[PDB]
Amino acid sequence: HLYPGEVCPGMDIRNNLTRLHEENCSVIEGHLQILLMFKTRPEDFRDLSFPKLIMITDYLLLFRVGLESLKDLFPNLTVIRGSRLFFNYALVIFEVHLKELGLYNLMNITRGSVRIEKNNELCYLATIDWSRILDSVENYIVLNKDDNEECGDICPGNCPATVINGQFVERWTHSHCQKVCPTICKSHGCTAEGLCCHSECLGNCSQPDDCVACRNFYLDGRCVETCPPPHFQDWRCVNFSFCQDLHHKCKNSRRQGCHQYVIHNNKCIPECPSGYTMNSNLLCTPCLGPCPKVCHLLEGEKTIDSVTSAQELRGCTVINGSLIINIRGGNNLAAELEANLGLIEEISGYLKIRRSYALVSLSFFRKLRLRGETLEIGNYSFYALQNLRQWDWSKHNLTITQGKFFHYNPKLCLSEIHKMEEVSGTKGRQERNDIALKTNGDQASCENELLFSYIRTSFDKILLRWEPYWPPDFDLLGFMLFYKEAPYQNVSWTVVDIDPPLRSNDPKSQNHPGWLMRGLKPWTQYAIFVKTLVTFSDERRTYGAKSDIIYVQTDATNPSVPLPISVSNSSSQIILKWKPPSDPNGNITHYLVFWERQAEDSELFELDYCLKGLKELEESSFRKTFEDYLHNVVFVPRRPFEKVVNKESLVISGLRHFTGYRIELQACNQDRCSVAAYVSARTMPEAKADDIVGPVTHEIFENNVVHLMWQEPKEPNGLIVLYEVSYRRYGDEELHLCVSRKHFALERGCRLRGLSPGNYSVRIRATSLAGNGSWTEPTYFYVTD
Amino acid sequence: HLYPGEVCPGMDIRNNLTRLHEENCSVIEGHLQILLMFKTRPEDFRDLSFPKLIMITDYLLLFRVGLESLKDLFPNLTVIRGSRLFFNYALVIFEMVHLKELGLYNLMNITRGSVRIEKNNELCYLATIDWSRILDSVENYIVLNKDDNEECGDICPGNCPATVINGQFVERWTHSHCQKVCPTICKSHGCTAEGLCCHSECLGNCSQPDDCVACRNFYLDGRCVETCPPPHFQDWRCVNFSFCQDLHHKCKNSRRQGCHQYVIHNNKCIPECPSGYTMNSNLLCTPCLGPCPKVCHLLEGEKTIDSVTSAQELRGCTVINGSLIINIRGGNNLAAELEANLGLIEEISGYLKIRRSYALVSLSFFRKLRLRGETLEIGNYSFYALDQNLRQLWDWSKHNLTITQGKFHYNPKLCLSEIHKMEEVSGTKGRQERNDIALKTNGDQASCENELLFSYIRTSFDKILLRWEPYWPPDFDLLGFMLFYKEAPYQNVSWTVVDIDPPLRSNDPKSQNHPGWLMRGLKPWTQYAIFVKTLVTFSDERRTYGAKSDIIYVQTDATNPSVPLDPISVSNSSSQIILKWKPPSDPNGNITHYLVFWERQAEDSELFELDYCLKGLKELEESSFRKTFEDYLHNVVFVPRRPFEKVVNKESLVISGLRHFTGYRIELQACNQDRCSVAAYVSARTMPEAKADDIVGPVTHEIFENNVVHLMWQEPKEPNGLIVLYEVSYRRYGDEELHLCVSRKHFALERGCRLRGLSPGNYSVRIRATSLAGNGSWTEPTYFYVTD
Amino acid sequence: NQHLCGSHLVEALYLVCGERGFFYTGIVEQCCTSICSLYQLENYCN
Amino acid sequence: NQHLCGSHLVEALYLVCGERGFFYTGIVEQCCTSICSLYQLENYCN
Amino acid sequence: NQHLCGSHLVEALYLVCGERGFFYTGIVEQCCTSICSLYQLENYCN
Amino acid sequence: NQHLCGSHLVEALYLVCGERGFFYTGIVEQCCTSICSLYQLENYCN
Repeated sequence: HLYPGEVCPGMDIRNNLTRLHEENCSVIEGHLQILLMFKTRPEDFRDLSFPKLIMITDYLLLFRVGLESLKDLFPNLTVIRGSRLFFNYALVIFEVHLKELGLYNLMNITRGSVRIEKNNELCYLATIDWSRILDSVENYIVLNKDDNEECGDICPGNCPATVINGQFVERWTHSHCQKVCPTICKSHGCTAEGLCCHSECLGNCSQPDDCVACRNFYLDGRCVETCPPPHFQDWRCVNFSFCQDLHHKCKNSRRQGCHQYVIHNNKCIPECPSGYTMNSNLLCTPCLGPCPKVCHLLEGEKTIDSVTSAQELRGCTVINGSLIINIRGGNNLAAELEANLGLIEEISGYLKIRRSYALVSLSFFRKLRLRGETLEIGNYSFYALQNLRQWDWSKHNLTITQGKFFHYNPKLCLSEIHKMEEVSGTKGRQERNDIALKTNGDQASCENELLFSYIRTSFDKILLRWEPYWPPDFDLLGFMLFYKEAPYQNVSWTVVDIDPPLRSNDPKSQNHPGWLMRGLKPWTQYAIFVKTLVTFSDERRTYGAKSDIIYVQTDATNPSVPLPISVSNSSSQIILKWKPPSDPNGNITHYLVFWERQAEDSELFELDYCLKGLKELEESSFRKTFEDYLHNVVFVPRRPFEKVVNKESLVISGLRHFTGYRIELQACNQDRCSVAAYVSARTMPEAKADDIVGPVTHEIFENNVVHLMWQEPKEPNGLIVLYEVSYRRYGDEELHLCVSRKHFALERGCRLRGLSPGNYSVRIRATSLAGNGSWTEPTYFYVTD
Repeated sequence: HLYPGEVCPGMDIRNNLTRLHEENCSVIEGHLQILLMFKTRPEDFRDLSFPKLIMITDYLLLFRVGLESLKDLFPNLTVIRGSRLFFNYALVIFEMVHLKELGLYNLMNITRGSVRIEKNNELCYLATIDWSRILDSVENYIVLNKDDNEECGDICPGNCPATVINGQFVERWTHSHCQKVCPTICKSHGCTAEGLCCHSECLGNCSQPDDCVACRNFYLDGRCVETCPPPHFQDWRCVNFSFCQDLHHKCKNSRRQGCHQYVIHNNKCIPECPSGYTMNSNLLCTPCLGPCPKVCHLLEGEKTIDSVTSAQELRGCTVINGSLIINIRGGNNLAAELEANLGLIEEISGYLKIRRSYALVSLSFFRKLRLRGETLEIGNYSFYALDQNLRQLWDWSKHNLTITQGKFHYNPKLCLSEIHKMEEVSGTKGRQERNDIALKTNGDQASCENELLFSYIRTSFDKILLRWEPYWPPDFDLLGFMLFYKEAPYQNVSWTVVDIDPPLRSNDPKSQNHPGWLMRGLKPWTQYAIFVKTLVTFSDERRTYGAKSDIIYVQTDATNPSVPLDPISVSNSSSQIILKWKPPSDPNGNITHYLVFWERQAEDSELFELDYCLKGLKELEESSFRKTFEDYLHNVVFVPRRPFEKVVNKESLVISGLRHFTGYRIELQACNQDRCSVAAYVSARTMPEAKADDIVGPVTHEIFENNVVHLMWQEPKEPNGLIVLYEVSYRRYGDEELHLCVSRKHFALERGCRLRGLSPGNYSVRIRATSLAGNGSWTEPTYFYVTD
Repeated sequence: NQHLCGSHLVEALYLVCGERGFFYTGIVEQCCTSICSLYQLENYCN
Repeated sequence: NQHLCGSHLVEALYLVCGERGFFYTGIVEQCCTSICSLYQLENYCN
Repeated sequence: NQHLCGSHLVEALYLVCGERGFFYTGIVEQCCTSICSLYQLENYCN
Repeated sequence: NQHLCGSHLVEALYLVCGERGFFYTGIVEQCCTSICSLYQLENYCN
């Protein structure tokens, strides 16, 4: 069987190693608190092992255990279901002696997170990938020994590797690593062959397509989506008899903490919610009238600091006491609060919000509608005492009965506060203490006035003109502008402040403020928004004006030079190659290319080388103060070319075999090109012209002087530099004469003098700029003894 | 006479050019408001002139006048006394659209007040005036004029004097006149064209030296005096008792509003006797026979003390019958005037409020404010502090300030300790709420921690080690220690900022770890100032300041200095030289001595013999999260039941006893410990001597049979070694001159100078030596003959 | 409009009364921080 | 001292009662934000 | 900053007065000397 | 920053352990790799 043991409800190991040993429990049905093991050493904690615990429902908590590793304590634990979290997490290992985590069977943490911290002897934790393990990738792990780089890298082997933060790194023991399953397998798991496990399984399967753990429910001896027997703890099903037996037993046992289980929706849930009634088959039926919840609290006050505190009020509709929201975590944590508290209706006590950084809005109170039975100090039934930004005011009715605080809310605007004051029904019964006096909307003013008239763009300059708006009293310090590149309008901006133009006494003949942001990149797009600054009047607060963010794109110009080589594929055929330029300055319409031929070396054609061997507000306000004093006093009342597009290569044919060729390349983005780009090459020649035309004939004079007769080829890239002549006596070695154009001119052909008497045969070979060609037919000559 | 006219009490020109013309008035006795001249052009305002107004007491005000310049309206105005200011100033020329220039080439001194020319869109030539010799208070708010945009070119008469402003020596206000600078010893008395100081009691200018156009203190009659000895009017002159009593009787007979029934006190015809004396039959103010208050009633029991003119409304007052609000919105602190005007107050019967008081740094000018709550601010409050530079509040001492009834926001520079002490001494203990106490930012940059912090100090030429005792907050909240240190050349205290986390906590206070830091890479010999601070988490109901350390000054140890820069050596005599250099780039400590060497360099060996004779909150929510968690854990898991020499302070020396032309080498070391720098080198070439340049011994001649001539002389080897060559000259009888360039090589070939191939005749030949220095003296001629 | 604030009053008062200019033997608190009326504005110019 | 705040409580509780460790079926608000006493501290360790 | 001179202004004036034209009988001492707003660089075209 | 290596630290250890002496049988991989506090650079002298 896949479940060789029963439940082990609510284990908690504390003080000495005494107790514990309570074995074979594959499922826990509760949490696991092994902590305060103040006196042990790895000798005391090396042989003890519980290899057959596979399923932990709520969380596993360890706090200051002389323990080397958990790889022997829990070698085959796979999933922490995390239905009931500790603070916000399901795996909290906090604060001395250790070797490594182990736990090479753990696969999935359904709901929760991991919070390993302050373990002064812990490393090998950054070498684990949580993407395939944790539902929520946003896992607070700090203040461990791996932070100071005192622990060298060790991995078994050989082991897989993933990419974290753009770095492809291997993924937690000295003998085991992560068991990566295919993405199509999801949480079902995989075998050694990569076969996906059956869908209802969870983490691992003994055999493919049939399970160590169940994804949704267990039933009996298998994994199912939902039990069809006529639900317990969101993970399994039991018969009605067991549920009613527990219900009767715990009320018979009088044990504190039990919930008298009542069947509802074929689930053995603790109690019927607000809307149904408990019971003779104990099926929760809808109430014959209003049935509230009224979840009483400790002294009528509770702190909603995290998920574990919110779960204390799940299903509640009425709070018999007060509530304070004190979330002090970096992660926003918005979804869980909506589920846990969204079903609330009214707070009979007072409400308070303090240091709720994670909150951005306050919408999770989706049904909070109505009391002032209890008041904060100073007789207040509400409170707000650095990231709050948005209730959504609509037909959604929120009114207070009695009571009357908005302080230190930098991201909260004044308009929403005033609208809340109005809709609350507090009109005519509020004082200035109730209204906000501390910084509200310091960076989130959100001016209620809108601001553009004339837009003109250029490749380096952009002109924007917008309608002039004056405050009620002609206070306006000026306009500061923000604009930055927006490649895809997916919106850090530049900051320039401009004083307003001179005031015009006639509104018709006003001067529209304008600006030029010069020196901008051509073809680039940007996002612009502008703002207004006014002097602060405490009793006459004025927001100013705002302009919507707009996106414009610069005009294009000439591109840059492409960044070029040419390689020949055939004797008369060459293939061009180059890379795109550094900056296109706009999508390149076409790459204009030319081809050109370059002459050879004229000197080498004939020459012989045959030799061998507040700062400004007070300044402006002082100016407004004076003019008021003045008026109050002095006014007493009564070459061939081609275009390439989207290709970094080309082929040119019909060229000489070895003569160098020149290519001129232009990059153009309008059909406007760049400056010239040039490149040359030298193709592989042909040996047809390297061979001397016509065989060699011989003539003999009286003085044993030999003259040879052949024709000069002038095809191989022009004049031939020289010839090579070979001759050998009968039965002797070989002799050579290096014949150049100069010697050919002197002797009107190759001539041999001073040779020893005997019989010879002489051959002639041409040598062009390419090299030495084929040899000619031999001819003979004789020298008299 | 120096005063050819009478007073012109309280002139005010308004609307059209009508009125005015009210001439010869040298003194004004009041202010001068010429304003709202909406329709004029320079044609209407060119010929009119009042050249004999010399003395203005309170202030001159011009506001929106078609007027070119004041040089014709007031050509001879010298001093504005400024006893009664307009807002804070005595010369306010505002928004007068049309103008050419200020003029007023006679104005000398503004006693008390300032100048506030502004918003004249056609004004320039104002930055070319020096106010140091003109204005008592150099701190003259002038902005928003045409000269700001540089649309007006520089024009000065001529020729005219020039002073230094902002480190720039610039000329000092018309096209024909400029500032009349007097010697500093003359003070405000003035000077004549010869520079002679005017008589002391004069003011500004004097008709003749040492006897005045205006009087410094008082006028008396036809002269200037320190104080009238006749048995004082408006702080500037004296009159007989008859005139003062005549005014006193007349104004109460005339029933004219604004008069003060003048009563004689201390030989002064002051308006009224102050709090302590009684008015009266010779009307001399005698001390009261009992308590006599002032109780200066105000408009609807509320007044705004915004500037000097508002404060002067309550001078001499001891009791304020209404409320007071302090609303100074000016950059300048303006502390002295408030002490004089309001320091004699005793208690405010109404409420008190302070709002937007930038200029205030402390609140000590209420030197006798001791006691009411008869009127209250909204919310039933008899005190207020609303909104950024207040730093001290009262100086708490035996000085008693207590309130009767009634009950602090936006005070970044006000500490909490002073606020709490004020709350305690006020007698408000046990009758205050949190609204009364400060909830807004107080002491944001001025926390002034009530705890003191150094243990071990170690210094090095580039590193300094500081160690200070560890202080932990009540709950072991401490984010860490951030340090500030910057150079303090004279400890006359912008600092560098480095934040350090605290060391690990020790369970035993005896075995704690003292936090320490090393600021590395510091300049040697330099001194710095250091102060360190502590940062704690903010608890609203448990505010903790942290700890503070006093600023300390240390100076780095010295090292080797740099190479002395630009050394040159110039010889004063043939055997004497004078070296020169200027100090190195960085001394790295006061230089103890400049070590110098001298050395000789050899000549060119090749030139000695070779012949060349050829010619032609982000982290708080991070840390507070970790304190929150551990609280949750414990609350859950703990269930209850070469010769050398040293030069000092001199960039020169003399070296003698050297060769006349041989080059010499100098090695210079700069040292700051008696530890020197690397070598500094320099050479020179002194002027030679011609004694060795002359050939020793005269020239003799010998003649052979083949007309070959041999000359006999001795070789000098003294001039810097071997002589390079000789010069030989010979001339036939009655003919031109001929020369032979004899070198060492030719001398070796012919064993002396020899002449061959010369034409027959009679000759005389002379020989001259030519050393490396040059050609020396010639020798005695000798003759030779060639046979025909 | 009629929100004569700051330098508007000086430029607009001669479009109200200039025959006798302005009476001499406040204004900002009632026609600069709020809206003034022709019933009350002409008093300030006699 | 006796201001057992934060990690001080865990390191000091075994210097108070370790014979039976700590009772199981708050602490910060009364011995971490203030001064605890030996009369009330030993209860938290049974 | 955004200060420029010469060619930069001669094709910058095209942005505001490209089709307007320019007066002909020094812009260097009027506009190159500092930052230029529209009112200063448009003086030659109107 | 204040990061250095080699001779800088070989003369810096004199500041805290000049007269203490140093152990002899790598400081480069322990101290030159990053910013060094007193506890790390004093390990070789104690």
